[PDB]
Parts: sequence; structure tokens; C-alpha cells
Amino acid sequence: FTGLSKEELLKVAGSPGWVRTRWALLLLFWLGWLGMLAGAVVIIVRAPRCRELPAQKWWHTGALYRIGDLQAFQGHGAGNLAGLKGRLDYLSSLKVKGLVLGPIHKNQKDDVAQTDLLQIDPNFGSKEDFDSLLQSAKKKSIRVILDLTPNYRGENSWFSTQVDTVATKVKDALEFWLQAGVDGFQVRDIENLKDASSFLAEWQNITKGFSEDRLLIAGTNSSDLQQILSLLESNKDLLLTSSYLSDSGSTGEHTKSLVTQYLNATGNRWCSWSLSQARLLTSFLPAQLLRLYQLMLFTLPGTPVFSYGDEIGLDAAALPGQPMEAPVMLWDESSFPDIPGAVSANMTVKGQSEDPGSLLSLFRRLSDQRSKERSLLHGDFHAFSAGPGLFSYIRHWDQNERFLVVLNFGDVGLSAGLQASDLPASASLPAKADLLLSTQPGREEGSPLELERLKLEPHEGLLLRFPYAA
Amino acid sequence: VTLQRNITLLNGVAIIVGTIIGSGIFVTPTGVLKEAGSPGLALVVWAACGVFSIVGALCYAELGTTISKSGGDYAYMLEVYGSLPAFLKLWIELLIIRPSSQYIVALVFATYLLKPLFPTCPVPEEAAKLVACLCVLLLTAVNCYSVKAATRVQDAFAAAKLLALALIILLGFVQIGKGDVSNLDPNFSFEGTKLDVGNIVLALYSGLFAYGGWNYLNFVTEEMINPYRNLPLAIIISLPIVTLVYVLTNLAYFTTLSTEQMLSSEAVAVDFGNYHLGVMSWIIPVFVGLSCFGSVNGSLFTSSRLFFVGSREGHLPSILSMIHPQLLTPVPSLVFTCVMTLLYAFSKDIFSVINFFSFFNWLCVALAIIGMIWLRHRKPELERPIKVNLALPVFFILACLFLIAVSFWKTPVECGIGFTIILSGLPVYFFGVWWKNKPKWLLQGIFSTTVLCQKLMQVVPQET
Ligand SMILES: *[C@@H]1O[C@H](CO)[C@@H](O[C@@H]2O[C@H](CO)[C@@H](O)[C@H](O)[C@H]2NC(C)=O)[C@H](O)[C@H]1NC(C)=O
Ligand SMILES: *[C@@H]1O[C@H](CO)[C@@H](O[C@@H]2O[C@H](CO)[C@@H](O)[C@H](O)[C@H]2NC(C)=O)[C@H](O)[C@H]1NC(C)=O
Ligand SMILES: *[C@@H]1O[C@H](CO)[C@@H](O[C@@H]2O[C@H](CO)[C@@H](O)[C@H](O)[C@H]2NC(C)=O)[C@H](O)[C@H]1NC(C)=O
Ligand SMILES: *[C@@H]1O[C@H](CO)[C@@H](O[C@@H]2O[C@H](CO)[C@@H](O)[C@H](O)[C@H]2NC(C)=O)[C@H](O)[C@H]1NC(C)=O
Ligand SMILES: N[C@@H](Cc1ccc(O)cc1)C(=O)O
Repeated sequence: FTGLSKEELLKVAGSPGWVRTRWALLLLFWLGWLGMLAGAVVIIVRAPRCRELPAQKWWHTGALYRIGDLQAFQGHGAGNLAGLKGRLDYLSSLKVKGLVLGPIHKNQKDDVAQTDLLQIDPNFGSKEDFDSLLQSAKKKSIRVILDLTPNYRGENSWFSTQVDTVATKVKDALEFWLQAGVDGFQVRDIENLKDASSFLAEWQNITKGFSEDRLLIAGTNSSDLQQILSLLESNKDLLLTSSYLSDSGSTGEHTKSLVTQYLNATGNRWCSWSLSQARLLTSFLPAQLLRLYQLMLFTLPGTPVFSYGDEIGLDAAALPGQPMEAPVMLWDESSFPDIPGAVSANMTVKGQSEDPGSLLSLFRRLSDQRSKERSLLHGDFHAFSAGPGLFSYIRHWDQNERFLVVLNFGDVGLSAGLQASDLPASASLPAKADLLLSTQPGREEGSPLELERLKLEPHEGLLLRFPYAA
Repeated sequence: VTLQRNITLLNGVAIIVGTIIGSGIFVTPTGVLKEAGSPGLALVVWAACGVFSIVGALCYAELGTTISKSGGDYAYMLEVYGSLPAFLKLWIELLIIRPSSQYIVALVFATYLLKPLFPTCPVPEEAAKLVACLCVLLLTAVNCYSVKAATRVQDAFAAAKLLALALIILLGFVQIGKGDVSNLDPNFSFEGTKLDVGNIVLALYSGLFAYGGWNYLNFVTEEMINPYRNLPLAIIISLPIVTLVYVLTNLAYFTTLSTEQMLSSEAVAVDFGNYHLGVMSWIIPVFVGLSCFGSVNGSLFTSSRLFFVGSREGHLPSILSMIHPQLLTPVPSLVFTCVMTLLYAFSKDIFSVINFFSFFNWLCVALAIIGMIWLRHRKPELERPIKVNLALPVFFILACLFLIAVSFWKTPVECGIGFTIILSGLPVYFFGVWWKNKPKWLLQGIFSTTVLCQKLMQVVPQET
């Protein structure tokens, strides 16, 4: 009811000069469409490409959990092999991708003739129970690594006898246990095994001969870099857990030098980060540094290996009358029958599980972040200089959220002075960054924080993040 | 000169199927499993959502057969509640809802089409925007050219998306029939009744996004051949097929990927294709993009018709609802819809207006069904070839009221902002529609603009 009708429009809209404009506008529209398509094509072509994935294995994704003494993990009571089915749920909580069970084979004494790595010791259980445990763990997406150290009851890892017999016996054991369905092996105290390099290479070859998702782990006690490197001269894909890192490197500069030297010497290859082969973190660190080292080990380029109870900080100096190698796990206040009441409420797993400022919550957050972020999964690592006593580095893979870790190992407060001036332009740190967490409560989370006036409290760590910006 | 009746039963079925099956089935299952925990709970949520959608579709089928005029869900309110609520709904529909939805679907199409080129690094936005704009322009040009071509395109793309879903079903069946699964008989493991209903309803909420669009056929009524018989038959054919296909697709998803893999995924279909194909795994994302393409068409068409009706009642300028004498298509309405859709390419927070308006659909549906019941009570003289038994609409109304209460519960602040935006539509109504005795210097300007647009587009007013 507003405008011309059919007849008037026919009269006034058919003249030349009004039909030319319609065709002209149609051609302009089609030319604009073609130009937009050409622009989109040239933008797509002139763009950086993605970077191919490095084909991560199952043990490249998260941390490893070690259960040295199986009897003491379930507290006072039966140490039957099936009891782990009640605790396995917890492993998933911690989001650990592995589980190194202790030696469960027959072992009388240093007599090699009566010790066989084929039969499970009757105290722990039976073969059917082990198969049930393996199947349940596989259904839970948690892998199992079996320790095959012959003489674990004795002081010496081996029987001090002639090597070849023990080597043949263990190499026979690997085949049977692989047919059983285990996902990896571990051998400890190889410094007591003469010519261990050839045996380790042959065992790695026979383990890889079954599948490419089979792991072999070796353990030493030597902190010498050259001795560690000599073991890996003939082996490229062997995880060697050693006490190299834990050599009283409390100060930040020494720790940074150790990490950088090891990474440079190994050729930036995949490694395992731990403080020892069978010892807890507290055996080498004071109680004031446990959070710092847990923040460190969950961000370094490798597989972090933690012993059982390291998520809540067990120690053998708080409960007397205990072995130095097999502390009892503190599940509840009834964990320790002796001295009935010495166990407090903050030293137990259930007490820390509800406290948002305990070691357990920090461990859970770090394990969740490590096994989910691609930069922490397989990102490049670059450490840069800072103040006198600070360890500062950055993780960046291709284009994902870059991570920046700053640790203050000094006993007094100090600034940052984050003067890099040498990092590649692909990962240059910006003026502002977020804050995932801090070791010491008192800092708001998520809020962007300027990295120019960074003040660090004594023994504090920061896990800032920032996006990729070319 | 009118709009010809050239939509058959197959075309209506294709429209409904293409609109419902978009990108929800490839993304939502992650959220459903996140808020449900156990696979069996997710399956029962999807089944319940399907039943709820079937109920609503039957109600709307009866309502649209009772009132056989286009611009559904808006013409019903115009006839029952009057002119002011109808304009209040139409203003919001043409201002925020439709352009944002179309642009979001176009962006999803653009991003998923280019995914094989950049499998890991994110697709650049400066090319996704251009691809989305090209798709919108091409589809609006196709719609402007003819109506039969649009129906053919919709049929082809509905067939394509059905074929993709069938491929997923066959892959899942091949996986499950070759041996162990260990993901179906312990289905109630980790059966999370977290906060009891306090979370369960939220799970249902997520499923609803996958079951949206069953009411878009009512937008294009009085353009179908024999609507009285075809309108309910198309819905009856479409809805159970969609429900069964969705359930089977979820089962196939669960037969391959673990729970932790699913909650850590951003696109379940992409991971499914990567696992089951390895090589030629780009097939799964490409089809997804194609699906979105069809959805865009299924939107634009309907949207145009809505605005067409919006101009016949005087709520919109008379330039709309004008037909090309030869092509017999509403060119100005389609042009306006395309311009409004493209105008949202400059918004950097497009994914927020959906959160702003999440209660608006349920409120409109509840109001329409309440008007259905009131019209049945007060005017028992109309022709009702289909008559759903009572106590069904009242339960659907109760469900819609609970749904809008949940929507307010989830996020109150932008719900209030949406209330304010809706209330902002009163001055425009009182200036444009209510004010008749306009100053003489405005009527001449509007007339000149309309005449210029007519001469540019060669469109004549509709005559009956
Ligand atoms: C281990 O398997 C490889 C491949 O068949 C062979 O030796 C490898 O390659 C060279 C040549 O002998 C050796 O120096 C490496 O130590 C072997 N790499 C491995 C462990 O795969 C040989 O058949 C097997 N035995 C040896 C020598 O390790
Ligand atoms: C590993 O630690 C043990 C002590 O736990 C030490 O082993 C000594 O090795 C030297 C020869 O290398 C010998 O004196 C004995 O074999 C060990 N001495 C002892 C235990 O009295 C040593 O600390 C480490 N082994 C090394 C690298 O020598
Ligand atoms: C140790 O790693 C460095 C890393 O490049 C290798 O080259 C050194 O690079 C640093 C930093 O630019 C400079 O001091 C010299 O260019 C090199 N000095 C060193 C540390 O040697 C180096 O070749 C690697 N191995 C050695 C020989 O230490
Ligand atoms: C467990 O937490 C309590 C609560 O703060 C703390 O108890 C302290 O014990 C230490 C000795 O290690 C002493 O400083 C005081 O007896 C307590 N100080 C307080 C009340 O903070 C301590 O953090 C933990 N208890 C221990 C380790 O004994
Ligand atoms: N069904 C659409 C989602 C949708 C939601 C609301 C609609 O109005 C239309 C569609 C999809 O699965 O992608």
C-alpha cells in the first residue's frame, strides 16, 4: 500500500537506462564475489602451515608412579596383590599414566640356584590374581610396569655370582611376562652389573621385538654426568632414572646449570626426570622445598617419575621404628598401629584431599595440566637468565598456550629481572601474562599479572601462561 | 501475482531433516557426557530429548494445521495475543536471532571445510570470514533466482548429511561386531547423579540443542501442496527417524572412543574418523561442513518468508513482501536478510548473543501453545482435521516453563540484559506502526525510497 503497482512500474521501469543498470549491478556483484574468492584463496595459500606431531607414545603423556614395597602401600594389613583393585581408582584421580610394581617373584637369598624370576611369590598372590589386576588396569587406561630385579630381598641387586646365568634367566623372564601382558619392564642397580651396557642394549632389543609400545627402565645411583652418558652411548630410547638431579643442588644457579648441561649433552632427546631411583623426595629435600620441586618436575621436557606417597610428602623422620626404604602410607589416622595418635590430620591423604592449599591438590592440578596441554606434552624448552638465584624457562610447541615457569630457590625475597633478550621471536615473552598457580598461597588466580614488577617470596614458583602472537 | 505452491511432502521432510541435523550431533555429545558422566545416562537423556521434541512437533503440527498461514510461531501470536507481542517477537527475530544464527552456522561451515588444510594449527579467521560471506551470498543468490533450485539444493544436502550419518553408523557396527568393546555392558559405571536433578536437567538442556528446528516447516506453510495432509505427515515421518539416527550415532561414538578421550575432545566426529580411517580421515570433517552448508539454506529461505509475512501485516516497510513478476520470489526480503546476516561479520563476540537469548524460544513456544488452548476454548468453530488429545499440551507447557526457569537459573545477568533488549522494541513500534498521522515530509521520502527500490529490483506488490 506504498509504491507503484504493476502497470505503472511496467511503464516507468522498462525504458533503456533502467535496464542497463540492473545488468551492470549484476556484473558488479559477480565480480565482487570473484574478487572475494581470490582474496580468500591468496590468504589461505600465504599462511603458515601446521607442524607435524612427534608420534607420542603412552609413556610420553603423563607421570609414572612407583610402588616400591607392596606390603606397606595398603597400610597395616594384608598385602595381597588384588588389594590394588581397591586403590587403583586413586591412581586415575592422580591421573598417572603408569604404575611400576615392585618385584613379586620368588627370592630366598643370595643363592642364585633357588631364585627364579618366573614364579610369583606366594605371599603376594597367584598368577591368576596378577592377570585380573592387569586386565582391570587396562580397562582403566592405566599401564603396568613390572620390576624384574632378581635379588631384591638381599643387599645386592644381583647374587654376586657369574653374570651370564642371571642374564639368561632374566631374558627368559621377559618373554614370558610380555606374553602375560605387561606393558613394560624395570631393572634397578645396574652399576653392580658388569658390562651392563651390552645387556641393557640386548634387553631393549628383545623388548622392542614384541611391540613398539614396550618400555624398559634402568636405574643407577651415580650422579656423574659422564657415567650416565656412557650408558646411553649405545641406547637411544632407554629411560635412565638416576640420582643425577638430587646432588644437593639447592641453589637455583646450580640446578639450572645441571639441567641445561644434561639437556645439551643428551642432544635434547627424551629423558626421565626424578630425584632418585627408589627414594622419596623428602629424603633429599627439606619440607619447605617440596612444592617447588613438584612444580619443576611437571614442566621439564621428559617423563616425571614419582615414588608412592610423594604427592602428599611422606617421610621416615616423623614415625620412628620404620625402614628407611619402605615407609607406611598414611591413608587415615589409623594407618600406624604403633604410637596410636602420633599421626595428625594434615599428614593424611583424606585431610589434604579437601584442603585447597595442600600438596595433594597442587599435585592433582599439575598432573591435570601436564597431561592435557600440548606445550607441556611435547613443547620446546628454553631457559633464560634471571636474577641471582632464579630458574626461569619457557615451554612452547607450535602455536598453543606458551608456558613460563619461574622458581626462586633463594631463602630470601628477591625480584625477577626477567631480561631474556635472546629467546627466538616465535616465543618472545609479552608484557602481561596470566597466572595458573603459585606454590605459596596468597596470589589471586587467573588475573593477568604484569611481569615487570615481579616480587617473589622466599621459595616460590610461578606458572604463568600467554597465548601465541606472531 | 502470488507465491506459488510448489513444496511437496518430500521437500518438507528434507527441510525438517536438514534443519535439525546440523552440527549439534558432532559437538554436543562431549558436553552431554561431561554433564552426565555415564554413557547410559547420556543415551537416556538423548532418548528423553527425542521424545520431548516429538511431543512438541506434534503440538506444532496440529497448531499449524488449524491456522494455515505462513510466518508460523509469529502469526499464531498475532492472531491470539494481538499485534504488540507479535511485533515485539518479530523485532528481536529480525534484529539479533536470525542473523547471528546464520552467521554462526556459516562460520562453522567455513572452519570445518578448511580443517584438513590446517589439522592442528587453528584456521585463520580472515579466510573463514570470507568463506562464510561467500557461502551466504551464493545461497541468497540461488534463492533469489528460483524456488525450485533451493528445494533441490536442500534435498541434495539432506541426503548428503543422512549419508554421512549412515557411514558413521556402519563404522560403529563394524567396530562393535569384530570383538570386545568393554564400553557397553558396564554402561552404568560412574553413573553420576551429581547434585541429583541439580545436574541431570542440565544434561537434558545440552541435548535440546541437537533437537532444534522442528518448527521451521510452519514458517513455509501456505506454500505447500495440500498443507492439511502434508504438514503433519512430514513431521511424523521426520522426527522418529532423527531420534533413532541420533541414538544410533551416539552408540557408535561410544563403541570406539573412551570416556576420557571424549571429555578431552573438541570434535567427536573428527576423532572418530581419525581412528577408524587414518588415511582419508578428511572425509568426516568435510561432510560436516557440507551439512552446515545445507543448514544455511534451510535458514535463509524460512527467514525470508517470515519477513514477507512481517510486511503483510504492516509491521515492516511495504518494500518487503513484494514479488518479482517473472521469478515469483521475494527479492527485497532475501536481500535484506543477506545484508543483516553479513552485517554481523564485524562482531568479535558473536558467540555471546546465543547466551544472551537462550530462554526466548521456550517462552515463545509456551505462549503459542497457550494461545492454541485458548483459541480452542473460545473459538470452537474453526476447521481442525487433526486434533491432538488434551493433557498433552499442558504437559508440554509445564516442561517449557521448567525450561525457562532453568535458563534463568543458569545465567541470570545476560538474561536480564535480554529482557532489556526485548523491552527496547516498544519505541520503534510506537513510532513506526502506531503513529499514523506522520509529518508530510516523511511520507514522501519513504514513498520515493520505495519507488527507487522497486525500479532497481523490478518488484510489484502482492495481489490476490
Ligand atoms: C637388534 O636388532 C637390530 C636390528 O635387527 C640389530 O642390531 C641393531 O643395529 C645395529 C647393527 O647390529 C646394532 O649396533 C644396534 O645395537 C641394534 N639396534 C637395535 C637394538 O635395534 C640386531 O639384529 C639386534 N642386536 C643388536 C646388535 O642389538
Ligand atoms: C653407589 O652408592 C654406593 C653406596 O650406597 C657406593 O658404591 C660403592 O662403589 C665403590 C666402587 O665404585 C665401592 O667402594 C663399593 O662398591 C661401594 N662402596 C661402599 C658401598 O662402601 C657408591 O656411593 C656408589 N657406587 C659407585 C658409583 O661407586
Ligand atoms: C652445548 O650446547 C651449546 C648450545 O648451542 C653448544 O654451543 C654453545 O652455545 C652457547 C650459546 O650460544 C655458546 O657458549 C657457544 O656457542 C657454545 N658453547 C658451548 C656451551 O660449548 C655446544 O656445542 C654444546 N656442547 C658443548 C661443546 O658444550
Ligand atoms: C600441620 O598443620 C598445623 C596447623 O597449622 C601446623 O602445626 C604446626 O606444627 C609445627 C611443627 O612442625 C609447629 O610450628 C606448630 O606446632 C604448629 N604451627 C601451626 C599451628 O601452624 C603444621 O603446619 C603441621 N603440623 C606439624 C607439621 O607438626
Ligand atoms: N538443530 C541444529 C541446532 C538448532 C538450534 C536451533 C535452531 O532454531 C535450529 C537449529 C543443529 O543441530 O545444528
